Amino acid sequence: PSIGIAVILVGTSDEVAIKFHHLSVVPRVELVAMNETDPKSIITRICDLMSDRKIQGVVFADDTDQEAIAQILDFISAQTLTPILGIHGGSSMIMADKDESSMFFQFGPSIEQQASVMLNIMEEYDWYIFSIVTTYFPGYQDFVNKIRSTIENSFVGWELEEVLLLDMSLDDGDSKIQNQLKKLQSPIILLYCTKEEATYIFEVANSVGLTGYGYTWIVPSLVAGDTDTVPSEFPTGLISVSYDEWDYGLPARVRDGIAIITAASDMLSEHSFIPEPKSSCYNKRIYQSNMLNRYLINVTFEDLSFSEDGYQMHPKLVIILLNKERKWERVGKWLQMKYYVWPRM
Amino acid sequence: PPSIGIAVILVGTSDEVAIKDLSVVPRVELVAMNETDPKSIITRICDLMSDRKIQGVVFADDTDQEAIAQILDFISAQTLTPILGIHGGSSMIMADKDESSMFFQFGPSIEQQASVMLNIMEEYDWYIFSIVTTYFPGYQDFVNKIRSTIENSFVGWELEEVLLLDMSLDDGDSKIQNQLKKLQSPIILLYCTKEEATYIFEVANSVGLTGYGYTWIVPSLVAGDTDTVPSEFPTGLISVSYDEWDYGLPARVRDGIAIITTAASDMLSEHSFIPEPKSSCYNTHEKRIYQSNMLNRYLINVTFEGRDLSFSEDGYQMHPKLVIILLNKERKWERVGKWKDKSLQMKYYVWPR
Amino acid sequence: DPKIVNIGAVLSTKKHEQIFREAVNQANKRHFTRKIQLQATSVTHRPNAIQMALSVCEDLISSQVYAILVSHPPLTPTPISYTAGFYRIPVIGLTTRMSIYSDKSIHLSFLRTVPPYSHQALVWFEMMRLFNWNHVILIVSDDHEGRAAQKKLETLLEGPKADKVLQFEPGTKNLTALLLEAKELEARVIILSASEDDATAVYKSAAMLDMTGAGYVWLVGEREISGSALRYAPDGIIGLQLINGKNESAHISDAVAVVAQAIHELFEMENITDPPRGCVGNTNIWKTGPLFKRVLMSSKYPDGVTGRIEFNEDGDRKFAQYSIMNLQNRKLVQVGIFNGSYIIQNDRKIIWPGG
Ligand SMILES: *[C@@H]1O[C@H](CO)[C@@H](O[C@@H]2O[C@H](CO)[C@@H](O[C@@H]3O[C@H](CO[C@H]4O[C@H](CO)[C@@H](O)[C@H](O)[C@@H]4O)[C@@H](O)[C@H](O[C@H]4O[C@H](CO)[C@@H](O)[C@H](O)[C@@H]4O)[C@@H]3O)[C@H](O)[C@H]2NC(C)=O)[C@H](O[C@H]2O[C@@H](C)[C@@H](O)[C@@H](O)[C@@H]2O)[C@H]1NC(C)=O
Ligand SMILES: C[C@@H]([C@H](O)c1ccc(O)cc1)N1CCC(Cc2ccccc2)CC1
Ligand SMILES: C[C@@H]([C@H](O)c1ccc(O)cc1)N1CCC(Cc2ccccc2)CC1
Ligand SMILES: *[C@@H]1O[C@H](CO)[C@@H](O)[C@H](O)[C@H]1NC(C)=O
Ligand SMILES: *[C@H]1O[C@H](CO)[C@@H](O)[C@H](O)[C@H]1NC(C)=O
Ligand SMILES: *[C@H]1O[C@H](CO)[C@@H](O)[C@H](O)[C@H]1NC(C)=O
Ligand SMILES: *[C@H]1O[C@H](CO)[C@@H](O)[C@H](O)[C@H]1NC(C)=O
Ligand SMILES: *[C@H]1O[C@H](CO)[C@@H](O)[C@H](O)[C@H]1NC(C)=O
Ligand code: NA
Repeated sequence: PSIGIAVILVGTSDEVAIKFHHLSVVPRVELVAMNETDPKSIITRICDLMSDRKIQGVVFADDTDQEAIAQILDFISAQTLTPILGIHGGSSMIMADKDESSMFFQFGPSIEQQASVMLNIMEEYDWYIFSIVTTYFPGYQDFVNKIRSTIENSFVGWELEEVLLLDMSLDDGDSKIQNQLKKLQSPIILLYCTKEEATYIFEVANSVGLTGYGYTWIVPSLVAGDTDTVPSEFPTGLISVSYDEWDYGLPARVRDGIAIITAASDMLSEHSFIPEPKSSCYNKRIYQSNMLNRYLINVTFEDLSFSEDGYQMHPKLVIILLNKERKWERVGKWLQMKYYVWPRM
Repeated sequence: PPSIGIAVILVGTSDEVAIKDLSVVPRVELVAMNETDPKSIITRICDLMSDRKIQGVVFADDTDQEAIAQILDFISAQTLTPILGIHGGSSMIMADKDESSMFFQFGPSIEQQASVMLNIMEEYDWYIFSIVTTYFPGYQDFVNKIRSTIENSFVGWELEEVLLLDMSLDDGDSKIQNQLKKLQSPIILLYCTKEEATYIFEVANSVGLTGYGYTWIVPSLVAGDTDTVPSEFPTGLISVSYDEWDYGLPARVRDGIAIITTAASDMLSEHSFIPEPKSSCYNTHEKRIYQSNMLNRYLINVTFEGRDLSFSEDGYQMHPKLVIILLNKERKWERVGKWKDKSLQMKYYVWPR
Repeated sequence: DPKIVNIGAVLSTKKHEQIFREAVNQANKRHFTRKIQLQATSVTHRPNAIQMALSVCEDLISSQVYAILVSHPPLTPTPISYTAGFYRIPVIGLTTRMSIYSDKSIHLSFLRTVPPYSHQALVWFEMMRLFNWNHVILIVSDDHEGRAAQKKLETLLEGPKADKVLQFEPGTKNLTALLLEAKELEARVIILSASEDDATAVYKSAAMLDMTGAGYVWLVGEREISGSALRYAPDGIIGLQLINGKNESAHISDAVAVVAQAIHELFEMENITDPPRGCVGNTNIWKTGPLFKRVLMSSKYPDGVTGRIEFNEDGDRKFAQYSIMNLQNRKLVQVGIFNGSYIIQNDRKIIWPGG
């Protein structure tokens, strides 16, 4: 049997480098290019590709740093009960609290694992004293609680000084944020927010003298984002946790995302059927189920499984340092660090 | 609560008034049907299915045509739609339904009727007998069910002959006659269709095997409609029968609608979904990656109003109430026994003449 | 004018429809047709079983066909058999070899001009006497076709004897278990009946257990040296191909000749009624159906393009001819034919497994 799979590619993409089945179904892949990334564009393109070929799944890659894409895909996925894999760019920026009916999964570590790593980098170089700074970006609570529950377990004698919550949904005329930042004493600051948010926070921090020697910021994957795009406001010496395009390229990912969806075999081989792709986005719900998820989650190819939360169980993480020459440099692997004495940055 | 379409198809003179009296709720629609050849039946169902969203089908007819059961089974398996043959030919037991059938029939299995027959024999100490069947599907189930009940009993059963009759050829070579003229037993179990039985009986009589000294016992589908008695049926004929007496059409349609509705309910409330009724028969080759037997597991085990209305996987009823009937001298079928729960209770101690 | 008697056919392509039309035209020419003359009526296969049944009714039975030729398209003959059998209008299968069509309970008026797979047992048996293989292990798939081949060969054996018959669940990919049970037995001749994909599973396991070399004989059917079953088949295997078994043109030619003969023989009798016109509202069998079947079943056509045409008791073709094929240096080589009743070895030498 044949199942249709749309691979959507936003912006620059080597479509030639991108292009088997012993399984019970065969992927009829179609490589689709999309120009814009606003809600209408993404919704309009996916719905129409569905009111054409019968799409059993979507594999989605963009170049942009727009973490909103993930949110737009979760919504589209939950509304049409179509599996969607966010494998690269904004679509892979971890989405916290995906919809219950969501069939959206992303390549990348959970917020909780990224926090687990950061404390590991910390233990490595004996950085036991710190602060946290989040905005309200979803997952901020996931982040803080994982840090807080880890410390309490520990005899390592951590000391969390301040935890700040920055409301980035208002303007900064009162210079409220400047004042919240002025409260920070600690030498290590863990920051959780979006890339575009971080660029603002850093500027305000460079103004209050918190970005030089003696203040080290550690930042999750979605802040670093695309490493070939470095905002001038990022403090030299920025430590991030990225999802490496260095050992796991787009074509590898895109192949693996088709191996995930081509799930369908498992469910066919056990229930002698697969869900009929939403002929349209103009609906008739007592008919569609969530059944495919159970299978999209346990795919073993050459262990590609997920959590029901929608993130990879076993992602390879590279620790990166933004250096003086202002390129992102690989200084660790997830924990094995290049350095034994942390260099002055 | 959401609504499932249930087509109820009535063939032949039927009282619709008397007839027309959970997480999901039934939207019944009574449809009449005039003909029972394959094109008429295939067509009426495929049309019914392309207008509404029929989730299940309740089928009753007023005939003695066992072919209807097979037509339905094929439809049910091709389109993956539940179909319930509750009455008539539609309920005449079909053996070896398709692997993917969702066809279920109100009536006793072939093997149970055969067991019931042996119970009747044991009661009146009729232990010596012979078997006659045609190739009608089920005949092996019938002959083997007898053979292994016999084999496993501390009772003096004696099976003298088993004849197999080929009704697909003409009988100008007098083959049937020359086989029949070999029977000696005073009891003869006949397994075949009603139309076949009337030919067999006509022949057995010409060979002196119908009268006194010879008792024929026959299954529900030979008796068929008890208000239609071929003249060639011998007086004194015994038959098992699904009790159309105390269990009338309007009751059966009731339970029909219940089973398709209960079943659907049970499956939304454990899977958060229900199989979507295919709107077309012309499209069932492509669309079949997306279709499933799934409702069978629920259709098979519905308790309703404190009655266990469940089915076997083979698609017959688990606990049919059966009546033993005897064809009298005035050629009307007379009730002479009941089979309840593996328990046979007869009317007479001494058998009637 | 003569009485026009329609014959029907469900065939593969419009080309084959034209062959059918032409075969009937020739039958008219070669027969005396003052009283009765044949007319050809045909369609090609429908995309699914329900549409096919309906086509039978609207296109064929609507024309009162006395019989319906049916081939395997390029979706089985089943809907055609059920619909036609509802009326007892005979069906002549031209190319299906599945054994299920030999079952009178399901296929009431079905005859075919090719033998069912299971009849390959007749050749194996003749092969066992010839090369004096008195002790054999039978391996069959546990489905209808596997069991048919077993019943059929056990019948011929009950001389040479089967030491054990092993059966395996179709679709099972590791048969090391099954095959180790047969390695432990003495007999080294192994007969296999399985679909293509199951033969592949057996051949692999067989090889990994090193049961495919010198000393071992493998005797097989057609499905087991076809398509994919060939990709992993051991060398020195002996297999079969039904000669003309796939020639729809040849079988149309022969079926029409047998049927024309039977029609004329039928009208030498009295009280022959016509078939029903159309399906709608007709629920009685064609009264002359069972007699037409009897005449067909006992038809005998000696000079057939596919050989000598007679039908056995199940309406299956008798006197079929087989190519005896041996896999040599990974090439299928004809080492002989079974000519209907006799094995005839040609000049090409059999290389056994090992050699
Ligand atoms: C498949 O292969 C088999 C075996 O080769 C073949 O059957 C034989 O066919 C031949 C030729 O038709 C038959 O022959 C004549 O034999 C008789 C007497 O035979 C008896 O002894 C032999 C040998 O021990 C036994 O096998 C028989 O059972 C008998 O007991 C002989 O008198 C005769 O001769 C006169 O006619 C000759 C020409 O026919 C002429 O040359 C001569 O001068 C005489 O006037 C023949 O030589 C032979 O008996 C068959 N053997 C067996 C075992 O049955 C199959 O052939 C037939 O199919 C079609 C094509 C026709 O040719 C039929 O007549 C054959 O019966 C062959 N099958 C197919 C499908 O080709
Ligand atoms: C509310 C923000 C958000 O999550 C956030 C951003 C920054 C923060 O500091 C805190 C929260 N989102 C809401 C949904 C928007 C995308 C979208 C559009 C149409 C339909 C479905 C989804 C993308 C922006
Ligand atoms: C073959 C006989 C049959 O079972 C039988 C009857 C008497 C016997 O002595 C032995 C067998 N059937 C075959 C199928 C026919 C129904 C049908 C038609 C079209 C499509 C699907 C189904 C109805 C009659
Ligand atoms: C098939 O049979 C026909 C006889 O009508 C013949 O003309 C043709 O050559 C044959 N084709 C094959 C495959 O031998
Ligand atoms: C990309 O596709 C869009 C949609 O047609 C089109 O408007 C735009 O000009 C295209 N740009 C490129 C890179 O060709
Ligand atoms: C995945 O998980 C199931 C359920 O726990 C487990 O039993 C099974 O071994 C796994 N399935 C696969 C693809 O091996
Ligand atoms: C079918 O026949 C019956 C009996 O005469 C008739 O009452 C009924 O109306 C017919 N069907 C239609 C659509 O008229
Ligand atoms: C069928 O339904 C009953 C009643 O709820 C359930 O308890 C039972 O598990 C089912 N019976 C079968 C088929 O095992
Ligand atoms: Na037959």
